[PDB]
Amino acid sequence: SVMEDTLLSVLFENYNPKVRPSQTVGDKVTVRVGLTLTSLLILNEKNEEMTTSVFLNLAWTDYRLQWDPAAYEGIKDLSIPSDDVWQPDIVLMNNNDGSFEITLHVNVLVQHTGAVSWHPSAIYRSSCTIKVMYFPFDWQNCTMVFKSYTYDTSEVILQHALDAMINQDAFTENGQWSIEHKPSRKNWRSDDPSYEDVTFYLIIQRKPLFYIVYTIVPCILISILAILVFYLPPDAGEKMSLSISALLALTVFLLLLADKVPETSLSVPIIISYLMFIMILVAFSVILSVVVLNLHHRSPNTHEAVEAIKYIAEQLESASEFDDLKKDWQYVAMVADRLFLYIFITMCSIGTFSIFLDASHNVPPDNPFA
Amino acid sequence: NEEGRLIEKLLGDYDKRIKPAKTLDHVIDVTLKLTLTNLISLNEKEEALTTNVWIEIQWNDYRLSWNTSEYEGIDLVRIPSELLWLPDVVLENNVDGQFEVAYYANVLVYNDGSMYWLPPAIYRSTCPIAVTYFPFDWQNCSLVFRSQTYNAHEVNLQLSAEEGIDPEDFTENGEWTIRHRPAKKNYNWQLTKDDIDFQEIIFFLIIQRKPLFYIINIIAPCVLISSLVVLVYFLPAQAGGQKCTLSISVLLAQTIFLFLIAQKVPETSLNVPLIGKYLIFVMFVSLVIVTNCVIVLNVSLRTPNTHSCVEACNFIAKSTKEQNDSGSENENWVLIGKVIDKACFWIALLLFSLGTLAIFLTGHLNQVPE
Amino acid sequence: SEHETRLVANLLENYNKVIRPVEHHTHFVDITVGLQLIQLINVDEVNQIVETNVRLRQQWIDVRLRWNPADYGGIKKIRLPSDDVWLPDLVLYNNADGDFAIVHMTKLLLDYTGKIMWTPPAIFKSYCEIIVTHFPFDQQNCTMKLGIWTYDGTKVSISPESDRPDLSTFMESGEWVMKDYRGWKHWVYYTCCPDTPYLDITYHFIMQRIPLYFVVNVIIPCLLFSFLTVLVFYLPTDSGEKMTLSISVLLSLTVFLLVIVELIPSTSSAVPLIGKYMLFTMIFVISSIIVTVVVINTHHRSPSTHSAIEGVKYIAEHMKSDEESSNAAEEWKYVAMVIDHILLCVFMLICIIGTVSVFAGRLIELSQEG
Amino acid sequence: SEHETRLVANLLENYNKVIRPVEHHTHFVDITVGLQLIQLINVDEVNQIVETNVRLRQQWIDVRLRWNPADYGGIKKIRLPSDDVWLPDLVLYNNADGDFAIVHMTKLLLDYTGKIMWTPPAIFKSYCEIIVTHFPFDQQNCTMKLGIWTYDGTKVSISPESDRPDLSTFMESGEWVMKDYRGWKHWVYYTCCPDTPYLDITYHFIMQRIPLYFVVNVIIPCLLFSFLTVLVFYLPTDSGEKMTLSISVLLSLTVFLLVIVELIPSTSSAVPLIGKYMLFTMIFVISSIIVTVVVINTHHRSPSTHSAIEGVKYIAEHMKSDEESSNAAEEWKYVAMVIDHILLCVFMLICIIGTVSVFAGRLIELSQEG
Amino acid sequence: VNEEERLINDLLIVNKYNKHVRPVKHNNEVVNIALSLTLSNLISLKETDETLTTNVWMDHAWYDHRLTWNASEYSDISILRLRPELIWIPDIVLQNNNDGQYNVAYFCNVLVRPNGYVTWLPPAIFRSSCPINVLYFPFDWQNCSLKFTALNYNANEISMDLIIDPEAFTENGEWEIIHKPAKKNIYGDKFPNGTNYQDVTFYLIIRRKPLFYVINFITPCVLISFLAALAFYLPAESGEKMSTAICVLLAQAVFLLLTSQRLPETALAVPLIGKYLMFIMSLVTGVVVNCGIVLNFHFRTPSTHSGIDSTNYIVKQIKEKNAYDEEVGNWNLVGQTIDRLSMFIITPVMVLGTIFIFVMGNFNRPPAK
Repeated sequence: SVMEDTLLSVLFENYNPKVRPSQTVGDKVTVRVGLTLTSLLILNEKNEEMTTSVFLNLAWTDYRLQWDPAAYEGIKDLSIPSDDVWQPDIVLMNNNDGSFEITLHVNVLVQHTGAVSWHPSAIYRSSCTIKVMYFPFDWQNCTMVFKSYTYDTSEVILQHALDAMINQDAFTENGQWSIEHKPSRKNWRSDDPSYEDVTFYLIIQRKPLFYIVYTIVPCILISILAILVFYLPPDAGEKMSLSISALLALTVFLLLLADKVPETSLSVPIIISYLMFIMILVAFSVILSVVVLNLHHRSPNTHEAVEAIKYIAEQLESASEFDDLKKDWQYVAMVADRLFLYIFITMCSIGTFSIFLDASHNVPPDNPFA
Repeated sequence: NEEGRLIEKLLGDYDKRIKPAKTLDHVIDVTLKLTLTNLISLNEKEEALTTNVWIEIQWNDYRLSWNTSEYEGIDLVRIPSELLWLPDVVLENNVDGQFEVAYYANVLVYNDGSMYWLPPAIYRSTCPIAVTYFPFDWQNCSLVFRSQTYNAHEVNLQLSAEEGIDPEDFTENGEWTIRHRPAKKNYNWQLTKDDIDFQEIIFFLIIQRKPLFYIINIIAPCVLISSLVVLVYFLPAQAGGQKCTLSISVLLAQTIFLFLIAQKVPETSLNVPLIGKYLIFVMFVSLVIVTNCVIVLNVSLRTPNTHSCVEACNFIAKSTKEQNDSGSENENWVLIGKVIDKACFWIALLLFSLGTLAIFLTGHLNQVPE
Repeated sequence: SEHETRLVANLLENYNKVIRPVEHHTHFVDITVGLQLIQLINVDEVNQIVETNVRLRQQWIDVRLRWNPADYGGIKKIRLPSDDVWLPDLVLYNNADGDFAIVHMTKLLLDYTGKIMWTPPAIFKSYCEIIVTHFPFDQQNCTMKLGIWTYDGTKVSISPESDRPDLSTFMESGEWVMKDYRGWKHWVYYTCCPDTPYLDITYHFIMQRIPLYFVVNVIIPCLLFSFLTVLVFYLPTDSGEKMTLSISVLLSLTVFLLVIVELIPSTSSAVPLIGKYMLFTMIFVISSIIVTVVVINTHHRSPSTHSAIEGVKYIAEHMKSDEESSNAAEEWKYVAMVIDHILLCVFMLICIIGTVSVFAGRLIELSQEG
Repeated sequence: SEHETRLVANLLENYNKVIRPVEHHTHFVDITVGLQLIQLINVDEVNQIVETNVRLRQQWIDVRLRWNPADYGGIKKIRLPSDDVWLPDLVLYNNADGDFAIVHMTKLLLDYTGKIMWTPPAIFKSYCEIIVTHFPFDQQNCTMKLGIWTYDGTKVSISPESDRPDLSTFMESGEWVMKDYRGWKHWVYYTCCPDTPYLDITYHFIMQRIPLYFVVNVIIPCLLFSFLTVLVFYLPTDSGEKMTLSISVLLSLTVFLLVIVELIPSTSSAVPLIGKYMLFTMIFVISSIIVTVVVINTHHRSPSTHSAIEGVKYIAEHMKSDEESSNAAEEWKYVAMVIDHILLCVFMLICIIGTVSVFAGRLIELSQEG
Repeated sequence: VNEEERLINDLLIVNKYNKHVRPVKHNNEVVNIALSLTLSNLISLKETDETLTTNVWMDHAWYDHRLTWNASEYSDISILRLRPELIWIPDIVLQNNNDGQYNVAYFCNVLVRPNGYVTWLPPAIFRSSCPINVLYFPFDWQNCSLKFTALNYNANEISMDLIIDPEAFTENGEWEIIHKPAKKNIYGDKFPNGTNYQDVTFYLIIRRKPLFYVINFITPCVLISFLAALAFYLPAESGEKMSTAICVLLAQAVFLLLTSQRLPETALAVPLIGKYLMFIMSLVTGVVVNCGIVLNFHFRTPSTHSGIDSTNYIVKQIKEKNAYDEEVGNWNLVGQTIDRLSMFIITPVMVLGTIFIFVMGNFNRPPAK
């Protein structure tokens, strides 16, 4: 009773819905912003698009809602729909690639002397620079800048919790990636009067090892038929034609591979590294098989009286066997041996190279997890 | 000039949902017209389209002719949507999607009570293009639209030219073309047996298409293909013995290519419309290509195999010579190529005929509807 | 005039729309519902989705709408805005995949008595069985039940009105054809609860599907592939000298149909059918494989066809006689006789299992055709 | 205090939001537009659609917003939210594919005098020419008009604000690159009506396309194929032993060219490149075609290649000699003298066609690069 | 009329009743709220990303003490309707599966009992991120956990107490529903200094995998394998089909490669385990290897891969001489090795082929354990 109807009344009589919990132009209302992440569902590492979900915990004080006996001293804590406070119509300078879901228009926790607690989980369409640099083992970092899209920091100050909180705090276990750390730094670019956005850093690490495995098999298994086509010459010289069949076959195979590679990066591309040199490794088996094909080509051919008849017989046979013996002199196997071992150098050299680069790529550019 | 009082006077009596109908037995005079401006999606196989239509809306309601303070002030007024009779438009046969930006827009109230309004609308519809619209003779797109709310005994729509156009702003990036747009103003009585006519707006659109890009992708390959098979056909007379199988390699290659085509453009017609006439010449000129093609191997299949002590022994050896000769003789009576050579000219003129039958007829199915 | 203001004002005050015209503890609210289907713009047999239009003919009564010379007297039948009506949350039980569209903001039929109807040109997306047994020749009847959503019998009741076919306005551009369409009513009380539950209209769509496009191309490559198989068998007789050639065409053949089955899975899972069907193709074609298995295995089935001066004349003709009986050996294996049994052995067996394929295929359509 | 409540309330009461600050019958409401694309998110040259960042600077004056010491004296310039404001129905003429995003419920600033700015952070959906002339090396100028949508130069007028580049915030992630962009003002009066119509801002986007990755993959299998066809020339003249062997390649390679066709037309369909680009491939690719067919038909062009005891000796020797003849005949068939001709015949052809292909390539690259 | 006008004026739902005020008899323990979960349908499953779109009947109950009516409300009709804005509605949040706001399970018609007890239960088309993990593929196919409850209120403003999942499991799913337990609870946490919001915890333990991919996929293996199997039987019956035998490698090779290509495609659409994916590609490689083996083994060997008297002696010389050549080749033939090859092909196929379904079983036995 104690002026309850009265209080109750006066409050709703004088209280202003559309007003800011501050008095004039000054230090403003110090709103607390801090989100406990739920998990993340889709990383479009290719366009640098980020759809995650977290809690929008906001909290500041409404010294305009401090109650009295019944709602203050009666029930120190009571729930009341928002819709009555300035809400950070927050957009993300890079990210905020789309609207809020479970972000605004939801109830809030209002304390006795005016404290306000609003904890809503939400899904948000963002876009961070995971750029086409989300695959190097050295990976990269990003700028996630949150802030309102009609308000300018003049009638409120934004403030954070931790900066180490981490993003693996609610990292998706469903992620083909992994994370090292999440930096959180408060910002106010001076290119705009409006103090604004906060930059949040993603020192992301995404190592999904699954198909590069059977990709290796081509390179090496194709090599099987490759070393084979380079081995088949002094193995079965008649490989002559069958050889060409091999490369038709070998080339179509690698071209189909050419088919799956562009359409697969089509959703998760970054630096060429792997492709850069396998591209070379490609060109390598490609041309090596084709010049060996020219190795194959280079051969212009390969690619008394009684006794007289006898004598005429003696000369017939012998005469042309030298001729076909000439073909021997012409297609001997010197080259095959020499370049099948130049094949030895080439393929085992260029092989242990990307082997190496790849080797160097996973270990060397790994520690910049920062 | 009573400016305030007048506004306040009518608004007193101002009636929303009531039509400016003098009385109830002669309806109101409603004017409408549409200027196409965007034909956004042509999915003819399903007979649907999306267009930005200028919904020219006009009618009469002197319920607000004004005085010196509003009529005379300016013979022109722009008053909000929700403030006068509004035709909830839709295309009987087409509009399959509620109008977008076609309503809730500023209307126009001159001074005598003339009302003009014209919102732009992107919406979905379903015109003809029913197993036809892909010819050279075109199916006239007939869209009739009217208010879907009341029926002509209270409402009456007007129109204008039924002779003059859809190509007024027909899109230049369309894979088609328009040649005429007729439009009639009419009463309501359909196949379904509905009475009390609510007048509507008929939209004829007989348009052309077929600006083939795929044509010569189809025309040069087939000639290359025909020649390839005619290679198969004449190449044998030129080709060595190791060519029978040579020819085969081509059949394999020839149809690998073939059904791959059969898979390529069939896809084409499913994502877009469809029609069988042009379809008939291809697959059957194609099946004949295949026919005489396998016929060829069955042709390079046909034939049986082409697919004193001194003298006693001189006697018998002179026999292996004549003996084997009888054998090589076999080859003779078997491979005297009357059928093959002639098979070249067989397919040749047959080629000319299949071609003439087809391109001559393609000449016709472009020339009757020309 | 005629109690002008007194009549419309009184009507608004003591009139309510949230309420339903409940009349004592009995038959519920007499709801009359029906399907008036005149267009089926889009449907997918695969996902069993249907976006069609059916004017929701509703019919029921509310005495409160009865009037005297001051509303009935005004103009017999008057049409009131739907708002005043308690609109049921009707919905497609195992369907309802989409909102009904165009029902809101519409006209309502009122009578001097009270009779009322409102047929809304409702268009919506549906969801009913088609399963893999949707498109056979023997059809399936999509069970479509419709009735009040969240209201139980104790408050509202609906009932059929008339029988009307599904083909009354069925899509002539459909990839299917109808046979019959029946709709009977019922009330469903459940063993769960002792209560008397909602009423509903159950439609059953009986119609056979499948255009013949997929059909023409399944069997063409089959007969054509049976031509090369037929060649497969005939060649060793007319050109066994190309057994290897045969090999090439099996790599050809095999890849082609292995690729044919690729199409199947895409198309089949892209357009639904009862698996029992592909079973036909399965063994029939594994039959060409099982048979080429044996036949070319059998084709390659054979070991390798897959004075003193008087003296040497004798060492010599000896040289020749040894080899001659030897060449007789390789021909001793390619007897050119079993080759004719294999094509005839299988020609009959393919003419028979083909006729077997032909059998259930035609038997099933001597069932469908019906 | 200072007429505190009397201040604030008075203002609310006599002020109609919807009223447009019309000042006598003249100047119309002078309102200026000023678009600053902060950045672009994504574009589809094929479908000519772009999602862009726009801060719309909208200016106008409402002499009704001027104040004295009780509004301006309170705090010079202040923040008043939109709502109360008459928002010009801004619209991109031949564009406009989407609603302005974040135009709604934002705020504006009122000066001690009245002048107001409305500059809400937009990003929206656009629609500009690209025509099949945008992907050129010679680009096309995206014609984009902006201006007042439903109001005339007599009711209102949209004017420009300044010059600024489009590459000022052009997307570095675009598959295209900018040349320049300018925008000048205009007033559109139509010969239709004798009246003075709306004003407009016309954008001109001059940018040239094609990211370079594409460049490398495609021209290299061409010089690739060039060498195989190059080998197609040298392989035969230096070794006619694997003519059929190359039969293989001809199959493997045009099919390679065939499958490259699926890939790049979808590119073609993925990105609109001026068709005259297509002819490059046309004759180029097709000469691979005409050359083969002749080269390989010619490759193919060759008939079959692609005392008494003493007398015994002479009847026998005579046998060896005329077959001696015969051998030379078929070799008199496949000569190595003109295969050399075709080698330089066409290699000059290829260096001609090639250098001719390089011609227009180089030529308009002499125009584009500028 | 029995005080009806007056009484609903007494309740005035919106005006007299505090709809923005939840009748929890003021600050105390809580309003006894109860949630009931019944899945009406499961339309889509995404095993790979642990996401599910499913329909639920959001059966809700709580007593509205200000809702109790009198004669012309209560007894006039011991049951009546009242919209959401005129009925207190729990703010049920799908705790770990509402990362996709609830549809038409929102502000819907509710059921008004006579003595305040109210009943609101409409349909929920929802999306969830259920505990798939890369362990939702072994045969147990995990247990999908979900919690439902009134999000906003705590343990002194709300108490929610507590149906099979296969009750409306979708029959067009590529999986199988084995069980679905239901038990409510309440729980505070470390950072919170008080207990609150009670919830409906419903675990769904399911299983899935086709008996169809097995069909057309192993099918080609025994068919293909017989080719490679015959491959070694065929080197005997006629190894002379050198080039043509070579053709088949190209051909059995291109077949092999894209077969594996279709594999990841469906793979990405499905998070496949490492255990199974290897047996597939391991064994096709087994043939791939032996195709390469086929290569060499098929082309592996170096070669197999007195005057008148004077003259004819010349020939007997040329005779014998190239007879040495002729034979230098059969030296290479290596034919008494033939059977052992295809015998030691049989043995291994048996070894590995068995090793797989041997392993098939050694893991087929323990789950059935």
